[PDB]
Amino acid sequence: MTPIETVTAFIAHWNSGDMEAMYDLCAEDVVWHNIPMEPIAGKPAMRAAVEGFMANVSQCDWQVHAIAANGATVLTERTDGFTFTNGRRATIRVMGTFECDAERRIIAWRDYFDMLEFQREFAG
Ligand SMILES: CCCC(CCC)C(N)=O
Repeated sequence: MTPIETVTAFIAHWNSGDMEAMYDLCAEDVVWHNIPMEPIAGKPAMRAAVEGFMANVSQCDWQVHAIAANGATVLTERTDGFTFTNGRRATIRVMGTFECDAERRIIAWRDYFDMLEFQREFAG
């Protein structure tokens, strides 16, 4: 699987809610770093963080506007949409850098966005 195909599939798994397929595309030592926050180091810690972030989320609808790769690094421009438990929807504009390991799994995922845009929507 090429890096672009891997990241494309990763996003599709978020969108379908196939969380295990999502994790399976990641290295065991994946670092998930939402840039304004502390990095999350390793798949076990990623599972716990995802559980927290998804607690009040019923569905994801993440749209890739642009994607480009340079070797093992894949860059994205996205709008990440969510539907919350009560049916409210929100979107956050984000760019992400993904790095793939020697096994072509995601070993780093760094997302860049405005913390205020995030806090507005994930408050309450
Ligand atoms: C980009 C800001 C929010 C993050 C974390 C999941 C809630 C995302 N990937 O959309």
